[PDB]
Amino acid sequence: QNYGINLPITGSMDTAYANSTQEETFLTSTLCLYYPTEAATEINDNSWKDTLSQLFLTKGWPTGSVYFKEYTDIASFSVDPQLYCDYNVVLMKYDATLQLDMSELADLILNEWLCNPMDITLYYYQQTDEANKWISMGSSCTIKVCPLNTQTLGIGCLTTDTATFEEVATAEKLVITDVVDGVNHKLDVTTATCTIRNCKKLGPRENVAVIQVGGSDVLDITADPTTAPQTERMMRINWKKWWQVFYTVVDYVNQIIQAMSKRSRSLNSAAFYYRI
Amino acid sequence: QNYGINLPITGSMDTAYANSTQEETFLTSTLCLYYPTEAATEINDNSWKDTLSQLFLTKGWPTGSVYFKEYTDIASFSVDPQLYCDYNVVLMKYDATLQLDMSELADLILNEWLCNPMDITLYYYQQTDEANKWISMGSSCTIKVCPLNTQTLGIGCLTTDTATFEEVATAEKLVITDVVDGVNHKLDVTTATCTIRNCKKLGPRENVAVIQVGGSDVLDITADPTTAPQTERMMRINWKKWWQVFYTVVDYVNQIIQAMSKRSRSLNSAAFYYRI
Amino acid sequence: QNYGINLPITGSMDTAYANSTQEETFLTSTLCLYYPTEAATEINDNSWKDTLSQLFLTKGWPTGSVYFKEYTDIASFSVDPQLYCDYNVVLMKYDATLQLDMSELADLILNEWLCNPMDITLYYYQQTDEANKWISMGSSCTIKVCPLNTQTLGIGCLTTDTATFEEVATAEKLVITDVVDGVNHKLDVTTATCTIRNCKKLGPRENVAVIQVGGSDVLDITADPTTAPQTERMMRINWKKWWQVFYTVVDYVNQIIQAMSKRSRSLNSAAFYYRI
Amino acid sequence: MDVLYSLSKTLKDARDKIVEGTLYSNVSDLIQQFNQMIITMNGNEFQTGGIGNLPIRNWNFDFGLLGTTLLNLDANYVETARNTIDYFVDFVDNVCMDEMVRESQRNGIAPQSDSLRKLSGIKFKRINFDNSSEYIENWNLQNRRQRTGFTFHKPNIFPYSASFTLNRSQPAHDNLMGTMWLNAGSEIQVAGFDYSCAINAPANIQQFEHIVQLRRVLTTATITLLPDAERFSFPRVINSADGATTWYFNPVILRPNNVEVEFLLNGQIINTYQARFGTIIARNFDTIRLSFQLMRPPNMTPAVAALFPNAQPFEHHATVGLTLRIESAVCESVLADASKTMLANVTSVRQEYAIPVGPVFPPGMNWTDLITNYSPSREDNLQRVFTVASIRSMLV
Ligand SMILES: *[C@@H]1O[C@H](CO)[C@@H](O)[C@H](O)[C@H]1NC(C)=O
Ligand SMILES: *[C@@H]1O[C@H](CO)[C@@H](O)[C@H](O)[C@H]1NC(C)=O
Ligand SMILES: *[C@@H]1O[C@H](CO)[C@@H](O)[C@H](O)[C@H]1NC(C)=O
Ligand SMILES: [Ca+2]
Ligand SMILES: [Ca+2]
Ligand SMILES: [Ca+2]
Ligand SMILES: [Ca+2]
Ligand SMILES: [Ca+2]
Ligand SMILES: [Ca+2]
Ligand SMILES: [Ca+2]
Ligand SMILES: [Ca+2]
Ligand SMILES: [Ca+2]
Ligand SMILES: [Ca+2]
Ligand SMILES: [Ca+2]
Ligand SMILES: [Ca+2]
Ligand SMILES: [Cl-]
Ligand SMILES: [Zn+2]
Repeated sequence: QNYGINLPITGSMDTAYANSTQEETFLTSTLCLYYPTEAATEINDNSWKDTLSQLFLTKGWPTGSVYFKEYTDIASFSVDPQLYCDYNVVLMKYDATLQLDMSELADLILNEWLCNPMDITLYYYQQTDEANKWISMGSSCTIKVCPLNTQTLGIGCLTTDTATFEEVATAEKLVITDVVDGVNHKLDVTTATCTIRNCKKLGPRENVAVIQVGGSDVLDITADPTTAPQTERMMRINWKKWWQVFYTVVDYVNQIIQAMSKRSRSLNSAAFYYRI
Repeated sequence: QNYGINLPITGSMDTAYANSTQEETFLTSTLCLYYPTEAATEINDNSWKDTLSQLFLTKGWPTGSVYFKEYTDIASFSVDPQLYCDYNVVLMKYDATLQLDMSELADLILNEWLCNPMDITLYYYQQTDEANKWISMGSSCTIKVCPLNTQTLGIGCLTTDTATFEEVATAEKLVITDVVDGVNHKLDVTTATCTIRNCKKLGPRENVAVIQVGGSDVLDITADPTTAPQTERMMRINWKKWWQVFYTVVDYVNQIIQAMSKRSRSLNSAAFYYRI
Repeated sequence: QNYGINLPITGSMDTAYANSTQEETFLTSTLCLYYPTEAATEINDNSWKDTLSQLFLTKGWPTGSVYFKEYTDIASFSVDPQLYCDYNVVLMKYDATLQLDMSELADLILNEWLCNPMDITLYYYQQTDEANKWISMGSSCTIKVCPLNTQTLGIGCLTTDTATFEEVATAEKLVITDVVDGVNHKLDVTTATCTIRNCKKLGPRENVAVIQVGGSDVLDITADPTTAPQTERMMRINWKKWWQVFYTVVDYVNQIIQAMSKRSRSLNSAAFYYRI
Repeated sequence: MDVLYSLSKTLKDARDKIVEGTLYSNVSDLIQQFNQMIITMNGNEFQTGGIGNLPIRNWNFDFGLLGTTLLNLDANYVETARNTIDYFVDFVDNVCMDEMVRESQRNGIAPQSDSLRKLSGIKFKRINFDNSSEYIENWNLQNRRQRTGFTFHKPNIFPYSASFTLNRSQPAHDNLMGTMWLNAGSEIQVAGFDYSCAINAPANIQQFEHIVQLRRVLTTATITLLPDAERFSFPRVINSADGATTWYFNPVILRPNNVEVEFLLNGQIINTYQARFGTIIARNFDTIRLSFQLMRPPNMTPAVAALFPNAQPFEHHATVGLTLRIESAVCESVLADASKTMLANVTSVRQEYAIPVGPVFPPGMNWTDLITNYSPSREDNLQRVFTVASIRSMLV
């Protein structure tokens, strides 16, 4: 495939449509439903996974295809999220106090990322392009940035005295930092508690859809202030009970998968591609 | 004259636009305004209805054609609201805690529903297609559902023990239940307290507009997660004083009515289709 | 540019060989060396990493491109090893008592495995084809399997009694289970201690080479009894001093890298095939 | 062919000029030619064939000569002439139809029907006179290895093809770069689309190229070139190359940049037009090379900047189009065109009599297949049948 990636593909605009491949897609794929712990707590049933699997089977998914992964909350799930199967549907409970954290998690799991290690103890770092960010995650991230000049002298911050650096995060389980491009920055990070990587946004992630439970349209998966795209994979629903949410997810699974594309799944479940 | 038969219409271009019919409609149609009680409490005037009627008369509506209907809150208004005017405008106050109830009310009044009776004690029920929902209304609806399998046996529930059922509504005054299609469900509902009906969404209801007073775009009048359509009949206004709200409503009644159309289901062309 | 589509390549003879790309690859790529702790213990020097970096720099690798990752022993290294460099060379000490564990580690890192989750509590599992195996990893994996018949009844085992199951692993930190294909197995695994996954062997992993230090040819990276392929990525060296081992590795890094290829999956072309 | 054309021409002249009351001096030479034709054809038995549903017809010629002693033609003379002319015209029409429905893999240029083979004998060569029609003129030139010329208004030179090529694509078909084109009869509507609007392209420019290889060389061609392809300027839902899925096209049209139309002959650039639109002349060419560019506008008003973000999703897709229309041309070979009726006549005759598919032409005389594989044998057969059809159209 690779040697012919840089080759044209020609198609006639009168080629008959193939039959629906949705049945074959379900019979050969695997679905993961990521829900918060409060969902299973409020459902208060131990066999609900079996019921949901049977309902999915009624909807065409063979038994064994659908998987259910639990996460405590948005913050914990953001610590190196793992996307396991072909189709990942993430139910994210909305909280008006965690808009930026929801935005960061959606940005991380709805886009492809190519990350490299950042030895902040040794080297200064730059964000070369608008697609370049610094993604840091772990138990607690606290990132302090000191912009430098051509002579390495910090601007509004002494290089030695970290206390005069500029705070961009505090005790974050995940943060995507965006500094001015072309300026070398000295970084102070709680490396013992969390890891920071220099990442590049390759493009969208088709196998991951995020359903925001309750709330309003608040996700901003792009750092650009002028753009706040609402892609087809960013759903939003209103809720009073979680059984209704899960029935809505099952009943409209065809529509949800339609909003997602195949071949986007990676061998590894990691949220980014790491190069060291 | 030919009722019950769909005859194609074969108009042409260059027929020339007719004059504005807005004045004639205002002369021959009635307008109902639905507002919460707190609106009248804040206005605190015993002649405000008469003044609004006069102001509407400045806009073309004959005196006695505009009606002012009052409701306590959203929950009370969601108790089988009857909208009988030619044009209905519902001033609905926003509440972050009642997002789903707001959405359900809007879905119930902004759309046409063909509803048939449900006897949960006698029959099991399934939702045939994506337009089929279960709408329950009354003093307090508590719906518990037991999905069944092809062996008419409960899935994660016992058909004889309603405690094992799955709760989708609690103390609701209006709830729209969407379950997985093609599955028979046993239903336990507080029939003495409220009534449930099997309802098919025929399409939009054009004579009803909803003006959300304050808040953000939170309404979702479609059960599809992938779709959250904001039709032209859903207005949103930021507010501090109800007098300003009513002055805005009267001053843009032209625009409000333009966003609406005469109820198709309640005119002679709908004779022997469902009503009138 | 055309990702996800396999375009044929139609090269010709007499196109003339290009110059050696070895120097460019060494300049632009990174090399990870994985060695056991006892290697560093026997070397007993605090600058040996720097000396090896310099010696590699004599062979063309820029300084800071060769990394030295350490692992305690094979069992600890078999706990989801993450090999992230462009080229990975694993110095694996031979132990006559750990032949199968060595084989399993090599099979896991010398091959590509597309893994999807397994929920033994919820579903029964079968291995569809000869490329499907069950890979379990963690602190301690104890897997017991109950084959089922077409009547979903255990064969030589009771689905309700796990003591009658058949043990295929015990206290393993990595194990690859091959069961009879086309048979549903109930599984009892120490899910709290280790995780299991349904993994399909896609093919070779080319950026990982394994140098067996001492011993004989005992590796078997294929479950087929009839095949025991010794690929060019499986070196064997007789040793007495670890310094000699590392000098041999650095002096023949040309040969070692020639035996390897850039990971076909981890490059831009594989975009929308599995990664990147 | 020349004898059949001469028969048709003599009959047409007789129908047009032998009219009541006309001076005999208006028709003296015509009457001599007509009488020579009668003398040559008298006593000869002809058969038009039973191929397909075309009926077998037998033709016998025993006619008296037209008179000469009148000064002005009267009713009797005109009726006698009309009777003879009607029989001869029916014969010529049937011979033309018989020849039109026939094809030979080898001697496609040589006559195929028995009647036309008999007319190619020496005894009929005396019937031959003025060969002035364009088709018979080119036929005679082609019998002598001379440069032929057929003038076509809107020649049907491009086989139908509504195709697209993607240079950048993904399974999701949301960041695409490629070209769409329709090559209709005399039309080339091409459009290069970039979904990213050349945000990441070097120099903020995306190059698009379209090559149309004509199956025959066109000369003295007039071409209208316009800077927009209206056919690919509205939203479309388009099948993928394999047909396994559909993708969404939502073009926003930008002015094509660095427009260069090259007209090439045998790989050599004969004509070149840069940034030219309207009427242009391509004097001799067999290949068209349209190169254009989508240039990202460096200065954008807020709405334009809103259309084109710096990254995905791309909801508005930049498109630059060209339209090429050959109004007139000259070709050494026969072609269908918007003005003549030769292809229509041959196809109509073949369809009316249920002529089974032969070894030369495609089934149903489909023009797209015929021009896609316009081989020398097909060229010979097609010129033969088109010349016969032109001869027949003189009378029918
Ligand atoms: C597609 O559907 C058609 C119509 O039902 C059926 O005849 C055909 O076999 C199906 N499969 C393929 C590969 O076309
Ligand atoms: C329509 O409006 C025009 C101009 O507003 C007016 O002159 C005319 O009388 C009205 N009625 C008709 C039937 O045209
Ligand atoms: C390739 O190698 C040859 C001989 O080693 C050298 O002369 C030449 O410059 C190199 N580069 C290219 C592009 O041929
Ligand atoms: Ca955060
Ligand atoms: Ca500072
Ligand atoms: Ca930046
Ligand atoms: Ca933004
Ligand atoms: Ca409610
Ligand atoms: Ca239950
Ligand atoms: Ca339903
Ligand atoms: Ca919705
Ligand atoms: Ca083992
Ligand atoms: Ca047993
Ligand atoms: Ca097996
Ligand atoms: Ca083997
Ligand atoms: Cl024309
Ligand atoms: Zn495609």
